[PDB]
Amino acid sequence: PTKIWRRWGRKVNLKEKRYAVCSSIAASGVTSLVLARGHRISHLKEVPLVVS
Amino acid sequence: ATRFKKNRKKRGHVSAGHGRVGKHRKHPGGRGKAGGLHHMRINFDKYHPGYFGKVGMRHLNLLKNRTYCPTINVDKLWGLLPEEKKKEFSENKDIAPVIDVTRKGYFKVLGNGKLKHNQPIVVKARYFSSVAEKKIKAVGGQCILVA
Amino acid sequence: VAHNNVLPNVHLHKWWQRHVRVNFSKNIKKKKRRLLREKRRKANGGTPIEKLHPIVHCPTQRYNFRTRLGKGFTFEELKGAGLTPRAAQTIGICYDKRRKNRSEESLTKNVERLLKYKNSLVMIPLKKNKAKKGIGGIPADADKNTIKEFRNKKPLLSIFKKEKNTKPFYETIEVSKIDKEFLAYKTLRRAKLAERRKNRRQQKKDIKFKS
Amino acid sequence: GAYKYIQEIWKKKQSDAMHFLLRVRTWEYRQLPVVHRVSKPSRPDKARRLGYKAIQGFVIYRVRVRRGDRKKRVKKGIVHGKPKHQGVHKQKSTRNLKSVAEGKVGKSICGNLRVLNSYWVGQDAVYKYYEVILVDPNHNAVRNNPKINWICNPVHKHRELRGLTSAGKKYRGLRVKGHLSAKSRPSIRANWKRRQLIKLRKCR
Amino acid sequence: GRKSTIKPATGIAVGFNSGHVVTKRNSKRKELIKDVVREITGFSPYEKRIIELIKIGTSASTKRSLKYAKKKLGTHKRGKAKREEIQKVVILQRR
RNA sequence: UGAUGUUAGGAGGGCAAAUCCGCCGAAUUUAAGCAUAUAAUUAAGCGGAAGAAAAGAAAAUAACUAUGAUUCCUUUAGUAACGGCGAGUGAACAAGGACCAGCUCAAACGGUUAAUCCUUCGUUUGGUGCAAACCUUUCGACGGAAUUGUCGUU
RNA sequence: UUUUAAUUUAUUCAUUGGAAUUUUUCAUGUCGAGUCGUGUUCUUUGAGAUUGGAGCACUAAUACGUGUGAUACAUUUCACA
RNA sequence: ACGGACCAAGGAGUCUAGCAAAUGUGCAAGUGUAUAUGAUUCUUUAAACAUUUUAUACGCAUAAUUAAUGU
Ligand SMILES: [Mg+2]
Ligand SMILES: [Mg+2]
Ligand SMILES: [Mg+2]
Ligand SMILES: [Mg+2]
Ligand SMILES: [Mg+2]
Ligand SMILES: [Mg+2]
Ligand SMILES: [Mg+2]
Ligand SMILES: [Mg+2]
Ligand SMILES: [Mg+2]
Ligand SMILES: [Mg+2]
Ligand SMILES: [Mg+2]
Ligand SMILES: [Mg+2]
Ligand SMILES: [Mg+2]
Ligand SMILES: [Mg+2]
Ligand SMILES: [Mg+2]
Ligand SMILES: [Mg+2]
Ligand SMILES: [Mg+2]
Ligand SMILES: [Mg+2]
Ligand SMILES: [Mg+2]
Ligand SMILES: [Mg+2]
Ligand SMILES: [Mg+2]
Ligand SMILES: [Mg+2]
Ligand SMILES: [Mg+2]
Ligand SMILES: [Mg+2]
Repeated sequence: PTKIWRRWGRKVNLKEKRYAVCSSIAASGVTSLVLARGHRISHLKEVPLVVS
Repeated sequence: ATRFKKNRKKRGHVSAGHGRVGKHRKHPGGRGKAGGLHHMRINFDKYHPGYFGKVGMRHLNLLKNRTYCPTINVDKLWGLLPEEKKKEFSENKDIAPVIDVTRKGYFKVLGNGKLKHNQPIVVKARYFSSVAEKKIKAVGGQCILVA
Repeated sequence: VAHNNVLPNVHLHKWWQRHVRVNFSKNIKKKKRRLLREKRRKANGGTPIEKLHPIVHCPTQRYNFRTRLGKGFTFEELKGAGLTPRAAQTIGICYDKRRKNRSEESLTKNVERLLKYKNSLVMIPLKKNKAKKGIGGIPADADKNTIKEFRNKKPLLSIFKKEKNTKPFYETIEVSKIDKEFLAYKTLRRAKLAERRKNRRQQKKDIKFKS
Repeated sequence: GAYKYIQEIWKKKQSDAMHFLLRVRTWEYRQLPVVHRVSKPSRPDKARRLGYKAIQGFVIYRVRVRRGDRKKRVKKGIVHGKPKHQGVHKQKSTRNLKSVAEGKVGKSICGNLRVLNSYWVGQDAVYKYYEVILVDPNHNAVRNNPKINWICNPVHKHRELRGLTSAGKKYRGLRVKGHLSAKSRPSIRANWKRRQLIKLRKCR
Repeated sequence: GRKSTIKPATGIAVGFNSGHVVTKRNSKRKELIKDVVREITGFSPYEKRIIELIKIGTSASTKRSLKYAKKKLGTHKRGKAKREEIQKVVILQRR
């Protein structure tokens, strides 16, 4: 019988979390990778795309 | 994750990997640490030799905060200083550093390793060993006792 | 047991399932606690919800170099600031009737703390627009202009926190001042070898003084 | 005052005067019922030290309790169990005889009132004698007095069956502090339960 | 170990008078009641036995008095104090 | 001083239990058998309360440069210690946090005057409601309790 | 519709009681008893020449006293309450 | 030698604690932000983000050995 003291969550190291966020921002700046995720950006000019 | 467990590979086999002739029964040798000294003797003796019996005096109410004492050797003693600060003392020759190790969490200075030749240093602490104090004296330093 | 393993030790032999407790609401409860102590502040109407505590040392050779907050000033420390134990309670000042001052350093430290606190508060009259002197060491009341122009500042809560240690761990000395004829290890060992008879002589001094 | 002299006299109990007085007092208590009311405290100085006051709603009762040990309740003295549990004739009770005296009058006879304290008035080979102070929580004399009307609040019902009198404090272990009574607060069972607990993080 | 109240500490960790070097910082009604009560109550039986043993006046009787008091009260200290008090009483009665 | 009273005014009794307080009290099981030990200061049994209960303002720690009523969380620590020293069992002080609060009798002192308290019967001020009702109010009279001790000071 | 923070406004007159420190003095009081404690028996605890509780027998001192400082004693020093 | 007249649905190495070996990842004489607190966090969010405006909470590691005073 299922119990409520099954270990539901996990603990994650802080440095690995930060590293992953950093590596995920960097991937947001490559045109090829963004296209391969399913976004239709064939008419964009720059992939970082800063706006005023 | 149940996806990767070993029991799923035996799922069409009869005995689940435990054997036709010797079954998987429940406690066929005792419970916990049961048979030590009778029929588990060989395991106990070759893996945990000094297990049985008692030796020594009793100490009835310990209070471990009375004897707490972390230590440090003389090797790590110039390394408590920043490198640019370490550079300045090795250049000038009429000044020496005075280091208080209790402010860093150490209580007793211990005497393994080699201090730099002809580089005086003054060290404050609560306890010293004989060899450490001799090594500090030899290069031209001094030990100081604090409380 | 059969392998090179540590010998088992688990203390699960009673009915352990009846009391197991999983903590599903730790962050919910801290949100609730934060909201309650925030609600108290709006009910105070300007006065802080914290109280002043002294600075004391920790009791053991493991911690004696550290300080922290204690539960209240002593009678002598309050009299050094011209305050009374009863009147002080009506301000955010804690009183401890059983701590003692064995040295001068703690006395002066806590007296300076009390004096600094007593200089940085403005008193609001009991009945509006009726300003009177203090009593029992309480400062005199303030006028409405100062009350108006201090209600718009930010209250300082840093006076309620323990002091922070800034003592350095190295220094510089001149080579000509180093002492060379000092023996630390020998002194340490002769100090231990001498204690028992010195205790005996102190006890005999005590006997002589009593009579 | 007068009370200091009574207090110093009652510290002897083996002088001829006090021996005579005690013998005559204990003779008379046997002829009376097991639970009877007295019109006044027979030891006024001792009653003042406990919370007795001369106010409209304070009353006194006297109880008689039998001495010794009670036998274990098994038919024909036969135990079905291990030899470590076969004992009978020297089983001893957790509660005092003073607490039992308080409970003899506090449960049903005077369920209308509240027990405050009690004190010793004599003994004998068969019985010990006690006098019990009670308070009436519905009289306006106690209900208007600021010093004593804590007793009129319902959380103080049947103190002598929940261990809340002085005699109850004695046998629960609350008269000693520090390293000799380490595991007794806020109660024995609560302390046990706290130490049995397994606490378990969500993330671990 | 022991310290001294005068004479400040030496800044050494071990020994006598050791440690950090902070600056150190430094009825008539009763016997009226006694007389009234005593003439009301008198002495107890074990007190009377101790009194006569003292009144004998030898050293063996003294040791016997100590043992008897120690038995009745159940404590060496207590018994010694009781014998001293009875000795004062016996001395005073002879004057 | 007991008793009596369908005298006037009042209280107790039963139900419910997850959490809480007090008593009483096993064996299965483990030790590869079993008697101490373990299961367990547990299950069953009997009493008593609240929105919480219990605990609580030192006849407490320490041995330091000293802390400072109770409760709970993180650690101390599977440690000091208990045990056919076998199987097994098992706390406290210091440290970091939540919260934070202190008081009354007894005893001492007040006799050109018990100052104190309660029942019943009156009467007197302002508010709120459609009404029903409910706040606030200091004056008196007769009667009783109490010096075998109420109240004030500390 | 609740309940609670600021902000806005007092004034001139009347009486009797209380309370904190500061100066000079005298007075040195009281402080919980068949209770604590000790012996013995049984339980309970990690508590071991016995941790708490209980039954029976004996039974204190007066603050210069009494209790605690984890091994049973005798003579004492010190700290804490 | 034992079970099986037939058909459909159900039906058995899992969960938690504690230790070790193997392997992947991060940092490295250090490493792990405990309980808490903070925030212009607040459908989701019981998640995520932060750390007290020459810097002594605690664990494991950085030093062993002895009944032990200790070294
Ligand atoms: Mg096969
Ligand atoms: Mg098979
Ligand atoms: Mg076979
Ligand atoms: Mg049975
Ligand atoms: Mg029993
Ligand atoms: Mg068996
Ligand atoms: Mg078996
Ligand atoms: Mg069997
Ligand atoms: Mg039950
Ligand atoms: Mg009921
Ligand atoms: Mg309560
Ligand atoms: Mg804890
Ligand atoms: Mg560890
Ligand atoms: Mg034992
Ligand atoms: Mg147990
Ligand atoms: Mg703390
Ligand atoms: Mg009085
Ligand atoms: Mg006292
Ligand atoms: Mg047992
Ligand atoms: Mg101690
Ligand atoms: Mg067969
Ligand atoms: Mg068949
Ligand atoms: Mg199927
Ligand atoms: Mg690994």
